[PDB]
Amino acid sequence: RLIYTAGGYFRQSLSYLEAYNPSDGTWLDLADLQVPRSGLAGCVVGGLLYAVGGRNNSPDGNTDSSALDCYNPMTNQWSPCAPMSVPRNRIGVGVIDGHIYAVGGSHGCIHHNSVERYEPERDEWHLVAPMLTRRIGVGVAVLNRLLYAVGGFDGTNRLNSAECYYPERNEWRMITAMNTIRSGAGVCVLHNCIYAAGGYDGQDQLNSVERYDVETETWTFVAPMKHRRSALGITVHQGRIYVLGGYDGHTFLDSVECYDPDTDTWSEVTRMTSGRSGVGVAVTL
Amino acid sequence: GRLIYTAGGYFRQSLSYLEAYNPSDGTWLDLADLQVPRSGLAGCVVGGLLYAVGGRNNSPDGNTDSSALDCYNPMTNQWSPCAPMSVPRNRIGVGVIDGHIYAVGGSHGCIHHNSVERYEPERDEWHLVAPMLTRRIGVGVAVLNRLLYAVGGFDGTNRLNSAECYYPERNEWRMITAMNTIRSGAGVCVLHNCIYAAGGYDGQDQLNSVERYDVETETWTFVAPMKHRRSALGITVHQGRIYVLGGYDGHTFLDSVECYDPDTDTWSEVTRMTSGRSGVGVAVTLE
Amino acid sequence: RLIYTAGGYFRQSLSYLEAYNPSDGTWLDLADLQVPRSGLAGCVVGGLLYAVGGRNNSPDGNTDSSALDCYNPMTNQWSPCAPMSVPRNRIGVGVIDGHIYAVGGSHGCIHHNSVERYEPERDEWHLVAPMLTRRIGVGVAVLNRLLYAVGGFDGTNRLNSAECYYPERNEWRMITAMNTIRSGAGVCVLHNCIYAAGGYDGQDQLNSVERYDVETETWTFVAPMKHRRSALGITVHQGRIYVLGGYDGHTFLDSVECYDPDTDTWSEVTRMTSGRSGVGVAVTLE
Ligand SMILES: Cc1cccc2c1CCN(C(=O)[C@@H]1CCCC[C@@H]1C(=O)O)[C@@H]2CN1Cc2ccccc2C1=O
Ligand SMILES: Cc1cccc2c1CCN(C(=O)[C@@H]1CCCC[C@@H]1C(=O)O)[C@@H]2CN1Cc2ccccc2C1=O
Ligand SMILES: Cc1cccc2c1CCN(C(=O)[C@@H]1CCCC[C@@H]1C(=O)O)[C@@H]2CN1Cc2ccccc2C1=O
Repeated sequence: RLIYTAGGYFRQSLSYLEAYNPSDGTWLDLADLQVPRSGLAGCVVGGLLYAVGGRNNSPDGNTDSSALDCYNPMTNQWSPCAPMSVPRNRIGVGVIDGHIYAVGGSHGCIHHNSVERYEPERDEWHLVAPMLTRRIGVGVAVLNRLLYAVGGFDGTNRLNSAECYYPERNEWRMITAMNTIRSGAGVCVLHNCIYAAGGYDGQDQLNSVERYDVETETWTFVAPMKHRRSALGITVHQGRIYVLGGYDGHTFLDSVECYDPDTDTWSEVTRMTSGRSGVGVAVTL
Repeated sequence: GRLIYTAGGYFRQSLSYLEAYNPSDGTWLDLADLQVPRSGLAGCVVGGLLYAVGGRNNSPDGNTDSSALDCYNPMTNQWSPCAPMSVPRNRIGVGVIDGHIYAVGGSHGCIHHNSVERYEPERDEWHLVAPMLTRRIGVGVAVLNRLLYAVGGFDGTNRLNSAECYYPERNEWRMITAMNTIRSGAGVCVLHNCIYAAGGYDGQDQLNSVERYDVETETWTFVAPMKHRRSALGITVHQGRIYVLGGYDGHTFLDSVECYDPDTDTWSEVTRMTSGRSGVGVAVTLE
Repeated sequence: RLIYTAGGYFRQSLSYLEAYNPSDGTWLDLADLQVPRSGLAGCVVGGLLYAVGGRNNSPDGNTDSSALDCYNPMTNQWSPCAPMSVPRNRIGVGVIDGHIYAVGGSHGCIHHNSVERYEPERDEWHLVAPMLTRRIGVGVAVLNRLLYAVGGFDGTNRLNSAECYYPERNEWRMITAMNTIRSGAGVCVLHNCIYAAGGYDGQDQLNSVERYDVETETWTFVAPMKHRRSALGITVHQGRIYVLGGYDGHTFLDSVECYDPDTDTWSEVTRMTSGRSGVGVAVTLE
């Protein structure tokens, strides 16, 4: 119903937790984070907003986060949960059967191919076999109960490659690579298709968008975004993809574009309270 | 067929060496050198003639990317110039379908080509076909089932594990399953119905790992790795065995020549070149 | 008022500084550049001529320039200023509120979309919002206190596109693309319209000229130049466009054509002392 936006970066790492209502286009100002982070990811399981990974880029120094904080909408309080095995900045996340998968990310110079799964019942993190490629700024999506790691950065090369995880087999397999090289792109699922919007190809921030159809196994371009952006928040709400903020190789966007798959067009539906990049977003339900 | 050729290469400067290895007796033939020394060129045999395509002449006095096509006749021991390509293509990939030589990718100065063009020996003419989905230099090319596969490479910024397939009749490219490892300047060939990708450079380390693509299952599978790490390696197949020649291992220029037996799944150093080099154009006499 | 021409190329990068007086048709031989340069841009601020960016082709080495040099007409002397953040060969520049905007250009294989502003009173460069497209061989024009970047080459494609900068907002927005693809075209402003003369479309050097009406948002061809040319110097003096030199594929032009917008006709008013391409041109203001 509503769309969260947690953390981000603008001159320093942010603690902003806000919520956008697309029903009437209003910004709800909620409780600020325990610790300011950028590069963190957001997901919602059991009506609880989880803030996974990230990095506190402050004037005093930099610290990559292994912290999992939780926010119940009613109680309006951040409650620290069990931390991950390793810090994960520039993290991507997905969920299968109410279990939060923490994919890739970075801890300083360490670029992760490792993946670990959180159980909200037990408050425990367990590792679930590494990816074929090390991926930071990775985009994660789940379709037909299979988790996809899309694009990212392996420490040297930006990636167009994607790979599919199978929970029942506990196994990774490489799929068809994207047309465009994308690190820090917005990845989500809409109408049985894996969308990949924006990102960074190694030299330019992108506004191009493409989607993977599971039946054909083919990546196809769609209408591009208005503004170029990497490190953008992304989510789906009532059959429409929303993208929030990001970095354009200079400044930090407050723009919020909305994709309509029927007409194949984007439109700037709103603006955030302030410009920021590296936010983590998730729809309420 | 008979002779495994090695053309050009690099050691301190671009080389013009044409040498032929007879794998039956293990002898080396010192043939007529190239008119222009090059590295990053590709080799292929059409009819009964060896073709040297593209590359770069890296000399102390300057660098020049080559658009040249030269044809060697074994009977006369002479190089004859052919019609040049539309653009220079250093670190080029080449494959042969229906007696036509396909020039794939490569670089010209700052330009990294996704373009592809086809040579007709009958007419001595180059013609551009549909370009690749990705710009690739140091790309591996493999011909299988009358389709042209472009594997790995470097787009100017990023090294690639990605691979795509061309359909000559439809004149279009389609993206296939990416490799397990990122490979720039790898040795790519075809051994009974499987596209191999040996060695290469992942952006940090020089690779000795080898993986092969099964067209029907659409999956890459690792096989026995090479003894020595190498990128920019020449490659060919002779009597059901892959031969890899020379390359760059991060500091030295290899003279080593390893041979893969697919039955035993093992590599073995069958011979060594007269001098160590990288970026050679390699081909073999046909069946 | 004098039409300056600095640097250029003929067999190698040139260091010439000459000034054309359009009233009597005389050429002045001024103090040469301290370093020879081609692909540079000229502009005048506060009665001082500035030479920005470019490349010195010896050869070799071939050095792309990040240098800013200030020519003082009262002393006939060049003085070095603070250098740009990066080298910019085939640069475009424009002036807004006494500040020099360095737009695009190349440093080797790097094709810049970055833009930086110079403050003469401080002798400092500062990075502003980068362009939406990377552009080398780009033409720059200033109209209604907005900076327009037109044409060029992004590293892959030769551009017919153009974009407008908004100093107060600090952002770029894409405008209507040109009718013709142009890199190394002469871009200037005359009677509230952006002109784009000559250049290279990927196949041929152009003599066609088109102008952009900002309100209608449409490009319209005008009378073409007599001679085809790319990498041409351009300026506007007293209601008339002047194009200087250039490259046509074979020769290096010494021709100087003059456009009269009332009659819509070009005419060769003078020659340069020697044929050249990639010159930086500017005029004494007012
Ligand atoms: C999730 C993600 C994927 C890919 C890139 C980034 C992010 C998060 C934000 N981020 C970051 O680099 C994080 C914010 C800026 C401080 C460093 C921090 C990081 O991840 O190291 C970059 C984007 N960039 C690059 C950059 C360069 C200079 C200034 C700002 C930015 C920016 O936002
Ligand atoms: C076909 C191909 C694919 C991938 C890489 C290379 C080649 C050809 C040779 N090549 C090259 O870079 C060519 C040889 C060395 C001069 C440059 C030349 C080139 O293509 O620019 C590099 C390999 N490397 C990298 C390197 C660095 C330092 C010294 C040697 C080498 C080397 O062999
Ligand atoms: C400002 C500008 C915009 C667009 C193209 C060029 C310039 C400056 C001169 N320039 C250049 O290429 C510069 C002069 C020639 C040496 C290279 C130099 C450069 O910037 O690369 C080219 C045009 N060319 C191409 C060419 C090829 C051969 C000989 C001369 C020319 C020429 O004038």
